[PDB]
Amino acid sequence: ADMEVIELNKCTSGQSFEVILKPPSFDPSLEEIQKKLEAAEERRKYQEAELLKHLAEKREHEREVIQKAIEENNNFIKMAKEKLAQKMESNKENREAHLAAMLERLQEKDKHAEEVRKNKELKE
Amino acid sequence: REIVHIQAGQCGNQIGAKFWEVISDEHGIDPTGSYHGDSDLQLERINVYYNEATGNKYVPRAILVDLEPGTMDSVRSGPFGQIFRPDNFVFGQSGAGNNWAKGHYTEGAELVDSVLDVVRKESESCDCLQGFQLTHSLGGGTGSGMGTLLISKIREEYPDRIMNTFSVMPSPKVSDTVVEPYNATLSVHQLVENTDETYSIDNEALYDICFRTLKLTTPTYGDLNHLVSATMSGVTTCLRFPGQLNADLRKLAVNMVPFPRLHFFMPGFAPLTSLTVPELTQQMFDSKNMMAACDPRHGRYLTVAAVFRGRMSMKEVDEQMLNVQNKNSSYFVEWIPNNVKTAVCDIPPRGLKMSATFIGNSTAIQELFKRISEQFTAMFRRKAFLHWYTGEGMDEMEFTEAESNMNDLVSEYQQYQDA
Amino acid sequence: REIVHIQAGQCGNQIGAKFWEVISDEHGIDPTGSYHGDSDLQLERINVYYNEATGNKYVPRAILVDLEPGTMDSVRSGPFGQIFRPDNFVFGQSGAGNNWAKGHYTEGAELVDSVLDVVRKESESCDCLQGFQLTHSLGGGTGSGMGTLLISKIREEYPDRIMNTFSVMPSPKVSDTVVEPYNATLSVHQLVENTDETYSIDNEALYDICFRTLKLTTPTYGDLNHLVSATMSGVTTCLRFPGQLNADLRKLAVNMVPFPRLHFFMPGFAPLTSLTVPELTQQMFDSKNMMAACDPRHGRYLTVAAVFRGRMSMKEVDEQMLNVQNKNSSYFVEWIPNNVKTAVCDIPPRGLKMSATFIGNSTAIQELFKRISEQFTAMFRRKAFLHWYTGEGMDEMEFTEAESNMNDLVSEYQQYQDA
Amino acid sequence: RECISIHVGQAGVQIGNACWELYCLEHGIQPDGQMPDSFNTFFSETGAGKHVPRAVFVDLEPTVIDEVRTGTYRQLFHPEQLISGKEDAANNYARGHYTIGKEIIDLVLDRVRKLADQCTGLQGFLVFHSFGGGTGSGFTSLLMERLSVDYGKKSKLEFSIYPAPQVSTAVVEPYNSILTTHTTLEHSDCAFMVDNEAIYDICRRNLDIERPTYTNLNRLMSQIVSSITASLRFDGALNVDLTEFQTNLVPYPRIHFPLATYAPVISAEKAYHEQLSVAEITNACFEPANQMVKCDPRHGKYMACCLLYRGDVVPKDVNAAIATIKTKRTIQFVDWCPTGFKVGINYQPPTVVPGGDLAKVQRAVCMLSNTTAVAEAWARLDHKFDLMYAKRAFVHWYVGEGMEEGEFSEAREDMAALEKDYEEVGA
Amino acid sequence: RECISIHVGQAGVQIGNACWELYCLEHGIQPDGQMPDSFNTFFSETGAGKHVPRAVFVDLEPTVIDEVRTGTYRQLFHPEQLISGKEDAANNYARGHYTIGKEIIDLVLDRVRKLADQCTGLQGFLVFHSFGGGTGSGFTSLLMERLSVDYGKKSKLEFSIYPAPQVSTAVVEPYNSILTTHTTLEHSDCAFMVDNEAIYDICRRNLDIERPTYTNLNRLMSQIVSSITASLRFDGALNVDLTEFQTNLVPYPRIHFPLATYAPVISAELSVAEITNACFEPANQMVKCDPRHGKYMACCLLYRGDVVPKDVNAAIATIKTKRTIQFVDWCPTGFKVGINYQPPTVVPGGDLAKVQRAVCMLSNTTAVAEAWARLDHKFDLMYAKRAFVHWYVGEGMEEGEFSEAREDMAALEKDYEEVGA
Ligand SMILES: CC[C@@H](C)[C@@H]([C@H](CC(=O)N1CCC[C@H]1[C@H](OC)[C@H](C)C(=O)NCCc1ccccc1)OC)N(C)C(=O)[C@@H](NC(=O)[C@H](C(C)C)N(C)C)C(C)C
Ligand SMILES: Nc1nc2c(ncn2[C@@H]2O[C@H](COP(=O)(O)OP(=O)(O)OP(=O)(O)O)[C@@H](O)[C@H]2O)c(=O)[nH]1
Ligand SMILES: Nc1nc2c(ncn2[C@@H]2O[C@H](COP(=O)(O)OP(=O)(O)OP(=O)(O)O)[C@@H](O)[C@H]2O)c(=O)[nH]1
Ligand SMILES: COc1cc2c(c(OC)c1OC)-c1ccc(OC)c(=O)cc1[C@@H](NC(C)=O)CC2
Ligand SMILES: COc1cc2c(c(OC)c1OC)-c1ccc(OC)c(=O)cc1[C@@H](NC(C)=O)CC2
Ligand SMILES: Nc1nc2c(ncn2[C@@H]2O[C@H](COP(=O)(O)OP(=O)(O)O)[C@@H](O)[C@H]2O)c(=O)[nH]1
Ligand SMILES: Nc1nc2c(ncn2[C@@H]2O[C@H](COP(=O)(O)OP(=O)(O)O)[C@@H](O)[C@H]2O)c(=O)[nH]1
Ligand SMILES: [Mg+2]
Ligand SMILES: [Mg+2]
Repeated sequence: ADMEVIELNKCTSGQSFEVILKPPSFDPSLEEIQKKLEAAEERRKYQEAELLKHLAEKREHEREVIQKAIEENNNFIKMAKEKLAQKMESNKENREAHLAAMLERLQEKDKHAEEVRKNKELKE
Repeated sequence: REIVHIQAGQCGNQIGAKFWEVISDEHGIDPTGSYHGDSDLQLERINVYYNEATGNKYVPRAILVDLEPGTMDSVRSGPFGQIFRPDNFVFGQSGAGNNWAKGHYTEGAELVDSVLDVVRKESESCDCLQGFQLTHSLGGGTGSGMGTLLISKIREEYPDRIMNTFSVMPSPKVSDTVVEPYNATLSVHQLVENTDETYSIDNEALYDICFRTLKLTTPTYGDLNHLVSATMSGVTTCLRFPGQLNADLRKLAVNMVPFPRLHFFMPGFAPLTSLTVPELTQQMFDSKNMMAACDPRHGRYLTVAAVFRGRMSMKEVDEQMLNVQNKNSSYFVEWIPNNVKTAVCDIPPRGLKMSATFIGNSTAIQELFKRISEQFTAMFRRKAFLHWYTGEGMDEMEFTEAESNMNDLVSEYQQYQDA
Repeated sequence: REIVHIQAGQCGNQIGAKFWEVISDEHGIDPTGSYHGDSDLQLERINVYYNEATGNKYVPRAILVDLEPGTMDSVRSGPFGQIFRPDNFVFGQSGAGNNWAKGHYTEGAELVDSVLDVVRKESESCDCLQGFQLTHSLGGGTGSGMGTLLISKIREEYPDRIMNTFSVMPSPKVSDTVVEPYNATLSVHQLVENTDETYSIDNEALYDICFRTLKLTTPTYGDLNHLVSATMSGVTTCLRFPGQLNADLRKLAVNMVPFPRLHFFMPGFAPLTSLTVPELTQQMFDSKNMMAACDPRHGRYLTVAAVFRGRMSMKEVDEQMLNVQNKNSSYFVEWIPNNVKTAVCDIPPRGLKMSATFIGNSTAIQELFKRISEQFTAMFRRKAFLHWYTGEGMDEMEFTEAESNMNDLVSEYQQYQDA
Repeated sequence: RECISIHVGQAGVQIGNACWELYCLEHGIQPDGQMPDSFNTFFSETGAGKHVPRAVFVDLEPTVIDEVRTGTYRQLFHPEQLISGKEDAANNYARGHYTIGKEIIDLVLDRVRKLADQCTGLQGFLVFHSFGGGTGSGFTSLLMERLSVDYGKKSKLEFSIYPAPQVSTAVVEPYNSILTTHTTLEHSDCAFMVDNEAIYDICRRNLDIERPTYTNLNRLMSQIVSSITASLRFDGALNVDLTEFQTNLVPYPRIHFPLATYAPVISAEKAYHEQLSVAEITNACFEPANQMVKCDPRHGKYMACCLLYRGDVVPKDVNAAIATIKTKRTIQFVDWCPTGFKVGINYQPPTVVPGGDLAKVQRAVCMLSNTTAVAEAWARLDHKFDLMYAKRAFVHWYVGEGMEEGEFSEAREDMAALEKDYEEVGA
Repeated sequence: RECISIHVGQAGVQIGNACWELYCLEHGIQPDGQMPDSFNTFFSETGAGKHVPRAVFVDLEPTVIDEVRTGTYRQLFHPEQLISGKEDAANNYARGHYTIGKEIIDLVLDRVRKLADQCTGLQGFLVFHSFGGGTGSGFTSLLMERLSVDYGKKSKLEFSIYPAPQVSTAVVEPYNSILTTHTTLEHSDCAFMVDNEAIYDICRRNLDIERPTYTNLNRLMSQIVSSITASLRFDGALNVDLTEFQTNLVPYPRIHFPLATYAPVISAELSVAEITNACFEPANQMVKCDPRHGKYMACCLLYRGDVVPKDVNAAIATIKTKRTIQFVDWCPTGFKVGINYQPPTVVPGGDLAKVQRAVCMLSNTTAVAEAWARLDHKFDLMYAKRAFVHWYVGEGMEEGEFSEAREDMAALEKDYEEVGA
């Protein structure tokens, strides 16, 4: 269904029309932010200028712990060269005027042995 | 869109030699020569793993790194030994140590540059490089040590790009060496920070897999090495072939990891050794079948991905997958909506007219990590062989930073069993 | 590595003539000539006692010192009289005295130089000279007097090198004087200061050995001299033969003398006169068998050494020795751990297919020294004959210095019977 | 009177690609662009011989756009109108709208400017894009922001592919959808959603194609898209110009989302059966089964209806069809509205792709409806979002590229608002 | 990857002398040095024809070194690599480290410098020396001091003959041992003790040789030494590498002292498992002691010959479950197992027979400080009366050097006990 048809536009190669069937019943854009397009760009150059000089960090700790090693082997060398210079000398000194400590036995029982054949020269 | 590949040391190198011996096969490349394959597809994505060269010829994108000639001269001879650019070889000449410090710091740094210098020329000479993937032992020295570093060095010279690793997390069974716990604990801290996805290949799982189910009595470093090799195959695949998705691998990463904490995937395979499809799923989703020694049970899944291979209709694949998650409802997370994705590819592998491979981001992996953080404090306890690294120029508490970090990780895995 | 040898005076000389007549035999040397022996070893260490000469010929390393022609012309004629280099003879021409002063001071010094000048040429013409050994009477004059000096003179011209003496400590039973006590006491002080090891050969013991066991009626200076001779043999031996130890003789010294006070060894022999091995030990370790008149009993051992001769197995030797110390536990010191060492050599002596000789550093020797420091103060309780030396140009109290030193020594021997 | 298509990102592209293929067949243009009504709506009679689409194509990874300048039609487009961007957006809106969008946006915008520079009174834009997915959500959204500046009035019509579990999505998807929608919304005038799932369900059922290709689905959408734009390529009353769309589909400026049912979809090899009655096609328009966004209006209320018939048809019947739905189905209009039905008849018979899976028909209807139950579809998207976001799910992956924790907030904000407006137009 | 042997003093020398003998037979080099894997670890292919060991020999008295350039192998070595010092050290450490060492130390050090000068990346030293005994304690100690200077990193492995009552010692012995140990210690990376007594005990029992020669004992040690170094001589893809065998053997920087059990010793004229099972054997140890008493911290089996891991692991399994296990408090329970396909070649004249396979068990056990005490107790009670002390104070030593060494000894004796639980 029971129709009534409004006519709107008969045309070369088509038609249109409404078919109202039952009454109804009762009752900017902003160019602005390509600036926030620049906000992201911003907080990623930071995001990364983090992990960067944070990884430039995680190196030259590296370069540090390499050296805190060679730098700790040199400690073991010019610590224990003198465990040897003050031993192979606390030694050749401990003896070299200490075996000659054995010669004050000799130039003694010698300057006495001569000294009492000087007693025999005591029959003149 | 393009990816260069790093292999580092004894395990890292042998793993890859049998990785390239498979993909080179499926594409069809002689030891040196270019193509020979009655298929056609292949060469779509051959791009992604092959910077090609003189004549027709194909040379893989491969950086070979080790700190002792040894295992590298073991590849130049043998498999597709001829294939890699002989200038893509970096020998170490000195010791490895089997000690993480030598690898990451002293005997390591020493080389780094001359591999850094090569990844550069290869990557800086791709055309829209997508990322790096690298293989390595996770305990032990050169691989684990120099690796962790190399990737820590790669980041920075590449922020931007994504980091992919296959890591063989080492076990008490199959190789002793009072130390790995240390090397591993140290590296695990290290991965967690530098990479975007890592694949935990547990040797414990690997050899328990050749035994509890396979009856291979005295397992080679070979077979077992052959297992990873074929798991490497199917984990890539859509990376290297298809016409389905297209897989930025970043597209992977950004989809399989809800939490920045590069979560470590446990892999696993279809028909094992050296096939109905139902029977190919209940195998792939079975715990006796995972490349990481965990029973995904005590531990639910976050995200899962599975890629199937060969002549079979995605009719039963659709509904066999969209099945598993009902005859096991509460073992995939409630709050990540469509977190198990499947992909179909129809060009077969080694033998096999049918094969699934599986990638799971599961908190079951907490189990794998806890146990190494425990061989750890069972030594770092009474400050054990620590002296091998105190002496190398490392600090006492730089172990406590990585036990105190690895424990943090185990804790997130735990926390996430939520509302 | 090389050792020159001194003989001085009546006893010192005859002792050596019968020392050289035995070692020359065991090596196999004619009166003059070189070798004649169906053995082969010998010439390994012949070096050590034989500076060799023109043709093949062997001439002993021998310095011969005496202060009267007498006993020296007694050797040129007789035994292996020819053997010694005729320029190695130093005659004295005047009296000996039988008085220690003449020997160490007046008629002695007189000669010293022309023997000091010879030990030089022979030592300074060895090639890695090791030490000197000298023989002598300990009472009596030339031997004891000039000796003490010669060694007091050798030290100094050689600090360094070690000093070895056989000393015949003289007795009331069988002696040609009343004075010896003086000469000996004066010399014993003198040894204690200058030498590194001395062998106390008590004549009391020697003749008591030809009597209490041997029934040898009227003993010549011949036999009894023959005993020392063969005891000299086995005391060296490892010095002059083997393939066991090697014996620096300083190696000896530094091992047999805990205390700087050149402790004097008492010797002793195996089969006596002119053999099961058990019966060879309990003989060697029996007091009736020691060349020094002491009963090692009142007096424990510090260190002991025994060298065995002839083909017999070190099976029973090992355990016979490591026996004696159990059937006699408390008579070897508690605090010097392995203080009895044995050496095996398998080339026989005079007759004898079996022979042990024994060297003991025992405080039993205190007994031997006390008794002479008692003949002494039984005479220096009198300025008795003192006037023979007062007159020679010596002081009264230079006797008291050596009584007062000989008593000090007897006191250490005593003190050491400790915790 | 001049009309520019923009297709952005994988979906956008492929959907387009294969429906300019149908426009050409319809207007009888050979692939090389030559041919032996007016349809100038969509092509420029450039130089002598050739025809060129009034289109741009933008993807951030070659591949898709690439195989366009690969597969015959190679010729159709001018070198410059396909833009392609080296690096993928990786399935995330952050990248599209901000990080990688920024790069190519200024070039794109210049090339659309170019096709318009040469239009004496351009009237609009037909933006074609995916709902989830990297560049489809992001670039679009960036695009539509900018276009709203350079071309204030000029209508923007979006065709959107609302995604579904089984024509493959991806976890993060729901984020992206919710995300763009919010931005895009206050910029886009009218928007035809297309449930992938609905489409896929039509094939599985009506065509027997067991596991459908993209290309399989895409054809269907091709048909539907034509059957909309049809109006403004041939000229003959109703949606003659783009303005006429608002007038007829949106009562309420909140960009509303019309639902397209489509006439007979019947697999060739059926071709030669008895063609169906004017009435029967109509009667399948009022059909859950035949919808194009999974939902239903025995549940929701209408506020704008509109039938688009193609072929030889006569009003007299179109009517006595409409007649026995009024007394055969669920009438169902909103408290304060007529019970509309602007009917569009176009005499031109429905042409279809020879290779294809569907058969030549005789007449086909097209029912565009604005119904409130389309917010069934807004909820199923929201719920996903809400419960993922309930644990920051993947959020970081965006916070990374430069986004705000609170952009995610202040979009789902908007989403809950619309979800009410829709329910808030119910009596 | 290049590896220098130093043998010092009677023992050092004789031990070595008769295990380069074994190396040669193993690598099939004829005495004159000529011959018709890599083994370059230990030889330099010098000139065309000859091979020359990578070794120095130092004694302070000829004799021993002398009968080297006397007895075929006359040829092996270059004239200059055997150093010899005219005057003995007389069994006392003062001499070796100070008095007579001083003299020859500087020449020695130059000649090792010469064999390393010719090595593109030398990696270490195998120092061979006696525990007691003049030049063995003393010169070694001096050597190792200096070497630590000239070659900081480069490993020093010492092989030590801990001495015993009946393969003859000498009173003062104990002093010398305690003495060098202390100095040597903070310079030496890892040290393999060899109880002479143990060795001697193996012969008397397993070989029947009633009263064994030096050369008798020495063969045994030769075998044991080989089976260690075996590793870095040739290859065999299955293991090898001492480098990182040590890794386990020394947990704790105090130079630790591994204990060498050896496989089958059976007189000329057995299952994979059986040989193993005699490694866990008091009877078959190589320092008199026992680990039913002490605790393990590092274990390590060195198989030689035709062996299969199949066989090796199933013998390892049931070693953990019917025997005394013994792994301390805080270790993996390890077992670094190394197989070297190359079969165990033995000396033709010698007393042992050709085998087929031979194990070698290296263990770091706490009960090895049983051996540190038996040495200390001797020292303590001698010194308790200055014993012989003077003989050293003479050559130039200090009353307090003797103190400040026994000091150290009592500390280590505790560390070992202090890795208790
Ligand atoms: C855990 C290692 C394991 C896989 C093998 C062994 C080692 C090996 O590498 N092999 C076997 C022969 C050659 C080689 C491989 O065969 C295919 C192959 C050549 C390879 O891929 N090699 C790696 C490259 C390399 C070459 C040269 C030097 C170094 C490395 O593989 C069989 N092996 C000896 C063991 O497992 C051994 N393990 C054990 O004894 C136990 C374990 C298992 C409980 N210890 C840890 C105590 C044995 C006894 C079972
Ligand atoms: N109907 C249909 N849906 C598609 C098509 N391609 C992608 N989609 C859907 O749109 C979503 C993915 O969006 P895409 O356009 O692929 O992503 P993009 O970033 O826009 O494109 P890429 O840069 O290539 O990643 C998923 O829900 C898919 O189901 C297509 O060709 N046809
Ligand atoms: N196993 C073994 N032990 C020996 C050998 N030679 C000596 N010894 C032991 O080592 C200690 C003696 O050390 P030596 O090497 O002889 O003394 P040295 O100073 O180094 O050498 P010399 O200068 O000849 O005295 C004693 O414990 C002996 O048991 C040997 O050839 N084999
Ligand atoms: C090698 O290339 C792959 C790349 C990706 C995925 C994947 O797993 C099937 C791959 O294979 C290993 C992938 C993953 C995971 C998801 O999480 C469940 C997802 O939603 C979605 C996907 C993939 N997308 C689709 C539509 O299936 C995109 C990323
Ligand atoms: C002639 O050469 C000799 C040289 C020495 C010793 C010895 O007595 C058996 C000699 O024979 C007389 C010697 C001595 C004594 C010891 O004190 C018990 C010792 O331990 C050790 C020894 C000898 N060494 C050994 C290992 O028996 C070395 C010094
Ligand atoms: N599955 C696998 N694991 C290996 C292989 N080689 C070593 N590993 C494991 O990784 C650890 C040591 O790795 P390694 O490669 O020697 O370290 P590298 O010296 O850095 O190359 C061992 O404990 C093994 O568990 C390999 O062939 N395959
Ligand atoms: N056993 C031994 N003792 C002797 C010999 N000649 C002398 N004596 C002892 O030494 C003391 C005197 O020695 P003598 O050689 O005459 O002194 P000299 O004048 O210096 O040579 C005597 O009391 C004897 O006890 C000797 O031929 N053999
Ligand atoms: Mg995208
Ligand atoms: Mg010595």
